[PDB]
Amino acid sequence: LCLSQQLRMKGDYVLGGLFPLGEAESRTRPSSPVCTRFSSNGLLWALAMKMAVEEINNKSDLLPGLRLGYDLFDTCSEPVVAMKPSLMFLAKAGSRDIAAYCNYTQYQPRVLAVIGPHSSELAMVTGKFFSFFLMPQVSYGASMELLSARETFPSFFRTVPSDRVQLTAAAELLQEFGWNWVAALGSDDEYGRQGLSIFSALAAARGICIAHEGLVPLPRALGKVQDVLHQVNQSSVQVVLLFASVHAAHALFNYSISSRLSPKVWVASEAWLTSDLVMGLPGMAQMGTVLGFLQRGAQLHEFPQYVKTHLALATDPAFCSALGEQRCPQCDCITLQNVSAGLNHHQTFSVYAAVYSVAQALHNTLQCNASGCPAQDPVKPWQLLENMYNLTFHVGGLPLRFDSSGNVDMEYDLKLWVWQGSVPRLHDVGRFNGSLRTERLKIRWHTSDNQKPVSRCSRQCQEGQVRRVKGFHSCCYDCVDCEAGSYRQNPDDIACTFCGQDEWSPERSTRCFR
Amino acid sequence: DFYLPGDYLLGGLFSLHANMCKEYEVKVIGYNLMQAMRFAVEEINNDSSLLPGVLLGYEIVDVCYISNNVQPVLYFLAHEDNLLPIQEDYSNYISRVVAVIGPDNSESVMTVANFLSLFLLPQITYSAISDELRDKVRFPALLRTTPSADHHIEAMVQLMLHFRWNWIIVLVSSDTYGRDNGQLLGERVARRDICIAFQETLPTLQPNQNMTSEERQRLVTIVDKLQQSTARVVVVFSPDLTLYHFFNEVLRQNFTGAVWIASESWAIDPVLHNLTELRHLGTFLGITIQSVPIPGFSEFREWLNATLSFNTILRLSGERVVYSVYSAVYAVAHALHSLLGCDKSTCTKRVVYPWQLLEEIWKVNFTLLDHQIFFDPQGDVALHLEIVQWQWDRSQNPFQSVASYYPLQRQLKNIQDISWHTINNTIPMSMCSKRCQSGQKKKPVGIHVCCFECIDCLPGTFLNHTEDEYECQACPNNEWSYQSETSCFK
Repeated sequence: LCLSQQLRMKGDYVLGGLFPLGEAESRTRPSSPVCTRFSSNGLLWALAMKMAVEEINNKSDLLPGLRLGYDLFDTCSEPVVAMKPSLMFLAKAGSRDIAAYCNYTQYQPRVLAVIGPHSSELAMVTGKFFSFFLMPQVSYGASMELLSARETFPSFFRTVPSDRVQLTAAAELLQEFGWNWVAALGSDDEYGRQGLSIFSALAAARGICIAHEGLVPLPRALGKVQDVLHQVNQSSVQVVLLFASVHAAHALFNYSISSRLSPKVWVASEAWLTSDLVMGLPGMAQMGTVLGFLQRGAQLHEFPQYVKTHLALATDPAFCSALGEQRCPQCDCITLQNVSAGLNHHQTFSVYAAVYSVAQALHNTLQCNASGCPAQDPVKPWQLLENMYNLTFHVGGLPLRFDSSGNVDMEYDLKLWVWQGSVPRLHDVGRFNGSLRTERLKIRWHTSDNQKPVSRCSRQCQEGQVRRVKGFHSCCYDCVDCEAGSYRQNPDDIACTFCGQDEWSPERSTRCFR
Repeated sequence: DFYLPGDYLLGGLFSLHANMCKEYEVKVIGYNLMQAMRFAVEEINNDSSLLPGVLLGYEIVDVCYISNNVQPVLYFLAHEDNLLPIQEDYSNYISRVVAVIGPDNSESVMTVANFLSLFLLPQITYSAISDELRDKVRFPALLRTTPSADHHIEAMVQLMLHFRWNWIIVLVSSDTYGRDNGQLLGERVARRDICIAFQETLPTLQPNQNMTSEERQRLVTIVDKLQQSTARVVVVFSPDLTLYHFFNEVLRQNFTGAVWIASESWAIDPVLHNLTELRHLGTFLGITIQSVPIPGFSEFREWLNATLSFNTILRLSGERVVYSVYSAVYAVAHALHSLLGCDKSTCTKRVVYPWQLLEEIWKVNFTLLDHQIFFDPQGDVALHLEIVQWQWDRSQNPFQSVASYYPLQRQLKNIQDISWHTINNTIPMSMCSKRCQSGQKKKPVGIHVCCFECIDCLPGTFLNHTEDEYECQACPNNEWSYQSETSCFK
């Protein structure tokens, strides 16, 4: 194939890209590492961006008379290798040097925007470096709530919903179904830590508060996993929230099935709600119910045909000759089976939307009209940043808008696991726009009589009882009434002094009478 | 004062203003730290046995806390005329500087390291503690001259073991500092038979601002929860410039009686120390770095407006972090001396690529003011820690030593006398459940192991403490026993 030669097309305005094309299988010299192993997802996403750019060029209304271009690059999911092309994007056009100045407005970057990485870890590293120059950056996968701050990431936009909306929806589901007593568990990555940090506040501001807050260890080549479940089993909770990555969830469920753990309602994140690894574990049907939230979006319906057509064209000897007229040297030898596994991924739309958004922003900033468009000097990268906040760009007949924080707004669906044999299925019971709308007659719980499980506490001990405070933040109380053998001398002081010989007092006695 | 030519140059990043870069309140800590660096450079130049002939210069730049982080690094990495080549092998790139004395805050340290890794340019930090900085795969060219946070937590736990305290409250700020430190302390406590009553997050505020009713309600609820529990030892992981409102609220009510175990952030701070009304809340203990006198420093320093204002304070304190900068400069000097192969009176001069200094730096060994300077495999030097109590009489220092900590042993030693706040200088007490009588068993209550109830055994039973203490055994055979008897009387 001749794919590795179609990652650069000249144009009046050139976009840039960063995709995880390759994977890598001790530093003694200042040299760039080398990756060789091939991954199909990166190539599919690169081809999605290419499709988007060609679609824009073919049309007439958008950027009439101007032709775009791109410059794709590899990250290898490693900051050291991802920094170099990032340093190249910001350079004096036509040269191989970068200059040191005091501020922007003295640079002439050779690109106009960047379609950022898929990983949040690399997003954080590259966003800081780009924010110095105010180079707009749009990411298609990074979903972290730390990246919404506008004091550290002024020029960052993302086309994937943040992690706050999912947790808010989970909190509202918990509050509506009547579940004050819960247990929150998260993974040992940054993912889980930030998830717990958000959820604790979201819950404490709504009447829910947690019995235990723990971190499930990662499978980094088992003893601690025992401790976490002991604490959960020691609080009488019938609901557990699991905001973890796929491997931690797999380990947790493997251990739980290996032993005998009681059924419980599990609230999932988007990582392991649809992972074949978890769904295929034997015995999982005896663990209980599993709910969650999944986003709603379109899906490109010409991408599968596009990939076939372009691979077939690449096979043509004539094209390679003309094409001549390597970032990824290992993608010139792949076949259709090596990519057939993922020709229905749901992030091609994200890449496509990011490209369309930058295109529309440029259209507006140029004061392009419909067919001709005004003569002016080139637009600098920091001039699109004013037309990108509050921008309503149409992609595939679905209006979208950025916000002040830089995020887009998307809806959600509530998924439930229903078993028909040994194959679980995903059904719908609700929707989440800004307020939850659930359906309750379409749920088959794991209990004997198909009745809603109960996990509740008591926030106010009635007069005539002692109260022992419980909870990880001291919210609820365990009420106990002293027998006909003592008084209730004080509301506090959890202890009952015994009546006197001359006195007499029944149960629920404030004082003993003579 | 921010430049000196020489054969080989060093970089420096200190936070002179932190509150363009010339728009905030001055910070004197940055100034005396920079003075420490300059003093070290001049002293090395004066001596005629460390480096003969090879002069040494510096190049300092401000950072304005986490504001300015990209320009200084791009400035340090530039041949000359301010242009930096981009290529695929920097093994022959003679940069402007040869090493960086990294910034103060952890986030800035990570941001600068993520850049300097490509070129393997040695970088030494002097005040940033976080276990994430020990991952030598992500950060292959970073070293540190202060201990990490696990040692601070160990000092806390051993202080809590020496005096019998197993019922404590933990408060944390809403940032990475507080979150990580609280999680680490919880993990440590879980293995030492100590309990945590509850945990709470302090709302993030700043001095010189107005708050909403919601934040005031949050503070009120937190203090009300504090003044209902039986635990009387509070550990606070948070930075200064957030605790003023909290302590004002606590003073508004009458919450009296507690041991406030501070952390490095506000262990030594004057502004919060000057709130005179604090004296009647309880003992105040903190964890800091032991101070090493530096012969002949005030001569170089005194010889600007803020420095004179607290010159009394900068005399009482401020010597707690300058040794770090001193040691880092000397370590770079000795690494260079070993690399160049110089001798007592002969030197050679040569090309020195930055990635070569790192190998020599890793293996230095020497003595500076009676403290050995060698790096452990994760890039640390073991310096003793300390525990300080806040004394309010103005005669002597306002931070008096009470104990010493030895990192290479994990032990508290040489514990002196502490003036408590109780009636007759008795040790404050914090326990969940009182000890049982003789012969009575344990009745567990709640979820914490350290909380329990006492119960008396009935006749026909005996309690063998050597065996299950939660249930007494039935006196077998013809042996007999009655209430509260561990021995039978056949």
